[PDB]
Amino acid sequence: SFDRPEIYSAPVLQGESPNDDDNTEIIKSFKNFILEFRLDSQFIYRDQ
Amino acid sequence: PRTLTAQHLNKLVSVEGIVTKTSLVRPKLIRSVHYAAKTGRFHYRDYTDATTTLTTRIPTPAIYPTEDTEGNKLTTEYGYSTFIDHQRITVQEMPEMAPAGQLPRSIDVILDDDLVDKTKPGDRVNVVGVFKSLGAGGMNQIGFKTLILGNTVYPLHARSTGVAARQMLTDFDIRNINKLSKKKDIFDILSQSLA
Amino acid sequence: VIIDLDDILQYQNEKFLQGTQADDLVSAIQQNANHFTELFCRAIDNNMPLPTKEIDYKDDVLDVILNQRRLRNERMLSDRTNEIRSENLNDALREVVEDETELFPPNLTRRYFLYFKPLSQNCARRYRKKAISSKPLSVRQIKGDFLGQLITVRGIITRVSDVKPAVEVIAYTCDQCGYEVFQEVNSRTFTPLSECTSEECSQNQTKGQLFMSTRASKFSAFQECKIQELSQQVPVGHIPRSLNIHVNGTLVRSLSPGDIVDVTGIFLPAPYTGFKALKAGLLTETYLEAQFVRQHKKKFASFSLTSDVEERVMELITSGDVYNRLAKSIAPEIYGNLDVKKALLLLLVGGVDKRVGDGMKIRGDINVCLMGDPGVAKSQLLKAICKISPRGVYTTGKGSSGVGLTAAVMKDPVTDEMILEGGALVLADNGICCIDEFDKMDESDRTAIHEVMEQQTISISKAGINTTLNARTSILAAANPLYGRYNPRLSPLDNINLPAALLSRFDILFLMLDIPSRDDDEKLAEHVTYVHMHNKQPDLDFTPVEPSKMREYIAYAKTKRPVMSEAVNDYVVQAYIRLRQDSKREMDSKFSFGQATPRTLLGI
Amino acid sequence: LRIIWGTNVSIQECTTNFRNFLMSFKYFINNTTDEELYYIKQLNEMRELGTSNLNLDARNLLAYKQTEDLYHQLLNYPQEVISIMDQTIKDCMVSLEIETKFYKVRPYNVGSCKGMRELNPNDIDKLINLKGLVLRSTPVIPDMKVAFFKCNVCDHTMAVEIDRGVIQEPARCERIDCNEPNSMSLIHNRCSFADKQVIKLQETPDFVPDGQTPHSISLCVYDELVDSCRAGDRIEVTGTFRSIPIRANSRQRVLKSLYKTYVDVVHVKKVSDKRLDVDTSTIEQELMQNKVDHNEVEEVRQITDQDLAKIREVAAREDLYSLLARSIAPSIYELEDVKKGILLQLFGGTNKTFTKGGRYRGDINILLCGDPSTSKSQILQYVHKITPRGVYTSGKGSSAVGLTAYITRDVDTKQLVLESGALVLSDGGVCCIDEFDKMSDSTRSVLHEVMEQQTISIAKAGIITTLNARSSILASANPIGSRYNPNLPVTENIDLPPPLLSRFDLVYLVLDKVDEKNDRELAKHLTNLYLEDVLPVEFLTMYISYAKEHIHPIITEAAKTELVRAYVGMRKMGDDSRSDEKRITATTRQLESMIRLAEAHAKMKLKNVVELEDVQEAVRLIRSAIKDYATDPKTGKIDMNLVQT
Ligand SMILES: Nc1ncnc2c1ncn2[C@@H]1O[C@H](COP(=O)(O)OP(=O)(O)O)[C@@H](O)[C@H]1O
Ligand SMILES: [Mg+2]
Ligand SMILES: [Zn+2]
Ligand SMILES: [Zn+2]
Repeated sequence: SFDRPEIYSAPVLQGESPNDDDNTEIIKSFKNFILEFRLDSQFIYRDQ
Repeated sequence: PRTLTAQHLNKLVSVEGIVTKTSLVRPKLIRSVHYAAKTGRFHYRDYTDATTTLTTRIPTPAIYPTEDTEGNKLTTEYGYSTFIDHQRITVQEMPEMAPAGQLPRSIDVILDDDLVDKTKPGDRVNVVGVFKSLGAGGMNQIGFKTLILGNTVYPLHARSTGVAARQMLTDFDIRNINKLSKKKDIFDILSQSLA
Repeated sequence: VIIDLDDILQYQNEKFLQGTQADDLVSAIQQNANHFTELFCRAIDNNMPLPTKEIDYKDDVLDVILNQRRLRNERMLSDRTNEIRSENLNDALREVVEDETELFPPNLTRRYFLYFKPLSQNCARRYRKKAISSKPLSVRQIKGDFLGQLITVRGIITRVSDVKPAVEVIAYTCDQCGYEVFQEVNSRTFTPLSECTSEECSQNQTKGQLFMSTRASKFSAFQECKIQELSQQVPVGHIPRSLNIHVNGTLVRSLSPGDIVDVTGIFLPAPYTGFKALKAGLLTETYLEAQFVRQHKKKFASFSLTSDVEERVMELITSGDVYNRLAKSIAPEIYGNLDVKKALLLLLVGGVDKRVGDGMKIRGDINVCLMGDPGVAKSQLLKAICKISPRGVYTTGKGSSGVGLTAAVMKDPVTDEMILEGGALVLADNGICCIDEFDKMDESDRTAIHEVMEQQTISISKAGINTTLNARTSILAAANPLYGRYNPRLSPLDNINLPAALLSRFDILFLMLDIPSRDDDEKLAEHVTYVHMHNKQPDLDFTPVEPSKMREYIAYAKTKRPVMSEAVNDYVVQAYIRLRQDSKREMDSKFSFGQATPRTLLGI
Repeated sequence: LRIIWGTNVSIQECTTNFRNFLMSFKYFINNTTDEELYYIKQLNEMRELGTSNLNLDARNLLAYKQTEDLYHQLLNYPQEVISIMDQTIKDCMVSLEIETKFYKVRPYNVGSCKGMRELNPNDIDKLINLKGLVLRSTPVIPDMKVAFFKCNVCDHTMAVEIDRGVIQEPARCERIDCNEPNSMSLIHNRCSFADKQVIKLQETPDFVPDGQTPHSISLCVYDELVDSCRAGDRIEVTGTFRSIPIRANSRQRVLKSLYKTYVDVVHVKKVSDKRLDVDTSTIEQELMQNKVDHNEVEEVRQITDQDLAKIREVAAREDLYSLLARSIAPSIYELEDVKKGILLQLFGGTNKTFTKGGRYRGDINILLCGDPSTSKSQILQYVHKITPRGVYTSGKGSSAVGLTAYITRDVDTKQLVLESGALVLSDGGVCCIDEFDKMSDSTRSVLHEVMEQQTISIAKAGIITTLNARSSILASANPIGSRYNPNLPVTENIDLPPPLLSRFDLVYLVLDKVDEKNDRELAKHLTNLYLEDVLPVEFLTMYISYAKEHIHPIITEAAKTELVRAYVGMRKMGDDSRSDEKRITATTRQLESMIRLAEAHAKMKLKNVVELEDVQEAVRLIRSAIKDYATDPKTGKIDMNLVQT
C-alpha cells in the first residue's frame, strides 16, 4: 500500500556546445530580442 | 463431506469432520485514508468483494488513489485506514466414520474477522454455513467453485484427541459437589466408583 | 539521531505547569509514526548549525559530494540574482529566483538518520500516562488493528541475513545537456529509465541517452530478521509462530541469531505473495521496521567502564569474600555442592590464551564434566549455567544429532545465496555449551566434541562442503554411570561408558555419588521442603548476587591478563613432580580414572 | 586547482606531484642499494627486459611528504588516480615501440580492513585486499569491445566502440549514395572480444565476529590475469569493491532493488615469507604458459646473493642436522627423532619420470600412534600451516564423495558443475588425517590408490577420468583403551588391520614414562612461555625451498650394497614370527622407504650424491621410530626400563 515515486532533476555540468538551430537557443534569442531591440531611444516591446 | 451433493447448494448445512490444515491470518483492506499537503485535506475510498454479501451484486472495481482531483500528490495514512482479518481452513471426514480403504472427501471453509483463529489442525469440528457457488464455471470462455462461508464453528471432543472436554456447572451441581466434601469418606466413595 | 519520546513528554509537561497550551504530540507520534519521520527530518534541516572543520583529505567519500552540492546550489541562486538584476525589469526577487531555478532537494544533501526510542514505562508511571509503546507483545497478539503504530515485541531471533545495499534513489547523467536525473524506488522490482527527462532535452528534439552513475545514487544498508515466540507465551497445545523484522541505517549488525530481545518498530503492510486462486479481496502481508533494540543479557565485548559500573563493582568489592559470595550465588535453591559451584564460576571466568609464536595458540578456557547417581540435580545446574551466560545453549543427547550440531547447507530467501546454518556449537561461540545425557550420543557426535575441546575448530568433508568452522566454546557435560548406580566392586572405568581419552581432555571431573547418610539427609530435606513452601532460599545471613551484577563483575574480570613470575613457577614445577610420581601407583592397581599428564599442568 | 566533479582530484597537480616522487625516492640501512635512486633502476630494467607492468607497493607513499595526499586519494578514487599514474610512466619512459606500448600499475600493499562482511555500502568504489582459498573458476567468457555492421543493400562495413557497456547501432547507412533506414546487420564473429573469468574464493579473515560461518566471494579477472589462479591455491588479492543490479528473469527487462557484490582484482600475490614455495615439479607447463601470456604474476620468490651466501655459510655448519630439527617446532618440547621425520617429510624424495611412461614419486607417509595427552595434535597443525596446500580432516567426519569429487548447482548460472574434493585439493601438499582409527572401511578404501599410484579414478555420471593426487599423508591414531599396554603386541593395541600398517614409511610409537629430570625440564619449558640458537621462520622456509628447487640427488653403488644388505637382514628377522601377528611383517614398501629417506637426507645439506651415511641414518631412523631397540622379538613386548627420554 505505497505511494507514487517521483522524478526530479538539477543542473550540474556543461553539455555539448550549443548548435544555433537549437530550440532553446531560438527561445533565448527571441527573449533577448524582446527586452533589447530599440527604435529611437524607447524600448517599444517591453513597454508594450 | 461425503453425503454433501449439488442438490444442497444455496442452503444452510451442518458438516462434521476433522480439520486438516489452516492458513495464515492476513489483513484485508476496507477503507483507505490519504492526505494532500497542498490543500490540507484528507480523502478516503471503500473496497468490497464477492465473499461479504450473500446476494449477487454488480461489481464495482475501484482503484487505489494516488492523485487528487486537481493533481496533488497524496500521502498514505496507514494508521487511519481500516483492516479486517482473513483465514481459510479445510475439513475432511473423521477417520472413524469413513469407509475403510477408501480415499477421503474434503470441503473448504472461509472464515473472517472474529471467527478467524478458533481451531488448529487435527481437531474434531462441526461447522454451519452457506454452501455457495462462485464465479463462472468456464462459460465466459472442471465446473463451478464451491465453498462454505462459515458463520458457526464448534469444537468437539473425542477419544484420543487434542481437544479437551469441559462442562458448564450449574449452581445445583455446585451444591452437591460442595455438600459431598464434608462427609469424611469422600476418598472411599470416589475411589470405589472408578470402574 | 535517536529521538527519545521521554523528552517530548517532559517538554509538554513543562508547557503545562507554566500554564501555556500545547498539543498531544506523543499519541500522534505513536499511532501514525510513518509521517513524523519526515516532519522531524525537514524541521531539523531548517534548524542546523554551521560546520567548523574545513574539509580535509581524511574525510569520507560521501561528504565530499555532499559538501560540493551545497556550493553548487548557492552558486546558481547568486548567478540568477545577478542575471535578473542585469535586465532591470529585495523580497519579491527571492520568490522570483526560487521558482526560476532548479536545485538539489533536501534528501540528496542530508547525511544523518532519525530513529524513535519508545516511551519508557518508568517515565509514563511518573506523570500518570499509559505507555502503549514500551509494553511488549507476542507474535499472536499483533493483529490488523496494530498496523501503522509504534509497538515493541518480545521474542527470540532465528535467522539474520547479511548486509547488502538497497537502492532508494538512482542517479543518471546526460551527456547532451549536463543535468542529473533522480529516480525514486520504493518497490522490490523497478524499471530503469532510458531517455532524458531534463527541461532542455524535453524541449529540443534531440534527446540524450541516460547512463547510471553508481557513486551518486542513494543507498541504504538492509537486513531482514525472523523472530519467534518464547516458550512461556505459547498457548496450551499450539506451536509457536513467527514474524519478520526490517533494519536500515546504522542499526544493522546489532541482532545475532539466538538472542532474546525487545524490538521497537513500526508495523506496516506489504503486497500479497500467496496463491492467486486463494485471493479474496485486497489481502496484504505485515512486517516490522526496526528503530531501537534491547537485549536482556548484555554481552561481555561491549563492556566499557563508565561511572555507574564503577559504583556497583566498587560496592561489590568493599564487602570482600567475593569468591565464596559469587560461588554460592549459582542456583541458591540447590543444596550443597560448593566445590562444584566454585569450579563452575571459574569456567564462567576463564583463563588466558597465548599466541606462543609462529601463530600457534593455547586455549585459555576450561571444560568441566559431572558424573553421579540419579536425583542429584545435575540437569538443574546445567539449566542454571545456561541462564547465567550471555551466550549459552542447552541440548540433550539424541534430540540434537547430526547437522543440528555442526552446520547445514541452505539457500537464503532474501539474498539468493548459499549459506551455512549454524548448529548448537556454532550458536555458543564465545559462550558455554551444555550437553545432557553425554553417554547416549552417537560416535559421530562425539568426534566433533573431541575436536572442539582440543583445537576449537570443526572440519567437515562431505558432498558440497570442504570448510573449517571457528568454534570457541566451553563444554559442560553430565552423565550417569553405566549401571545406573556406582558399583564400588567394579573398577572406576568399568562404571563409565565414555572412553578414558575423552575424560583426559576435561580439566576437572566431578563424581557426585549418593551414599545414604542419616544426618545429611535431614539438612537436604529441610532445604527442599522449605523451598516448596516458600519461593525463596532459606538463608537469612547471605545475599544472593543478581545475575546482572554477576555478569558485570565477570566482564570486568575478563578485561585483565595476569602474568606469572619465577617464584610461582618453582611451586608449580615441584607440585607437578610429586603428582606425576603418585599417579602411577594408583593407575597400576586399577583405581583411577586417569594417570597424570601435561594437560593436568595446563589445567592447573 | 581544477577539481573533477564529485572528487577532490586535480589531474595536473597529481601528475606533477607523482613525477617528482618517481624521479626521487628515499627510505639496519645499507649504502649499496638503500641509498641510491631507486625507481629509475626499476624503469630502466623494465624497458631493457621488454616488460609492460610496473608493480607499485602502496605504503611507500605514506612517508614521503608530498605524496601522502595521493595515498588517501588512491584509496578512495581508484578509477581516476590510476589513469593519472599511467601517463606519468609513458612520459617518463621516453624522457629516459615506447611510442606505441601501454603501461600499468598494480597496488599490492593496501592494508587495514577487516573482511568483506564488515564493509558497508559507503565503501563502494574503494580499494581493498583479500586472502583465501580458491575453489572454482568458470571458463573464459568473451567480452565485446568493437562491433561489426554490414549494410545488406550496399555491403559497406562499419565499426562501433563500446561506451560503458552500450553499443549504438546506426539507423541509416553512412554512404552518401545508399541512405536506407534500418539496413545494418550484426556479424558476431567479425567483432573484437576480450577475456573475462569468474573465481569463487573462500575468505579467511583475521577477525571473525561471534558466530560467522564461512562464506564465498566472487572475483572478476580480465585480460592478463587469466588462468593465473588454480583451485587449492592460498592467495592474496587486491581489487575494487563494486555493486550491480540483476534482472529478475530472462524474459522481462525488470531489475531487483537489492544489489549484488563482487571485487575487481588488480594485483595477485602467490607468495608468503612464512610459507613454503609451491612444487615446480607439478606446474611445469603453467610456467611456460605464463611467459607466453606475458602475465607477471610471480610464483617463486627472489633470492639475492647476500642471502644465498648466507645459505651456504649455514649449510657448512657442523651441527646442521640438529639445528634444523630444533628450529622445526621451536615450542614443542619433544624428541628430536619425531621432528626429524617431519623435517625429512618436508624435503621429500626425488621425483623420477620414465620416458616410456611410468612415474615414481617421492612422497613420505607418517603415522603417529601413541598414548593420548601428547603433542601430536600440534605437529599436525604446525605442518598444516607451513605447507602451501593442505586440508585438515577428522576421522568420523568424512565421506568418499567428500574426499574425491561431487556435482553441485551454481546459484549464479543455475547449471550443474564439477567441484574438487579434499584429496585433489591437496595435490603437491600435505593432508592431515586425525583419528585415523575411527574411520570407516568405506572411507579407508579410497586411500589405497592415493598411497600406491598417487591418482584417483572416477566413473560417475558425467565424469570418467583419472585425477592427480600427489599428496603426503600425516595420520595420528588413538590406542585401544586407556593407555598403551607394553604387555600386549602392537597389532593388538591399534584398531587397524595389520596389512594396512605396512603402507606407512614411518610409524612413531609415542610412549609416556614417569622420569623426574624429563618432567622437570618439561615443566620449566612450559612455564617459561607464560612470562612476558634457532633459525627464524623466514630463513628455514627459504633454505627448504632452495633445496627443493635446485639440487637433485642420485644414488651410488656403495649405497646399493648397504640397501640390499639391510633389506635382507630386516626380512630374515622374525622369519619364524610371521604366522602369528606379533610384529609388523616387512615388505617391499620398507625398501622403498629406505630409498626415499636416503634421498631426502642427501637433499638436506645440499648434495647431489647419496653416500653410505645416508642409508645408515635412514635405517637408524626406521628402527628408532618403531622402538626396535627395546622389543623382545618373541613376545612383542617393550621393556619400559630401556625406553629413555
Ligand atoms: N541436592 C538437591 N537439592 C535440591 N533439589 C535437588 C537436589 N537433588 C535433587 N533435587 C531435585 O530432584 C530432581 C532431580 O532431577 P535431575 O536434576 O534431573 O537429577 P539428575 O540430573 O541426577 O537426573 C529435581 O527436581 C531437583 O530439583
Ligand atoms: Mg538428569
Ligand atoms: Zn539531457
Ligand atoms: Zn547501405
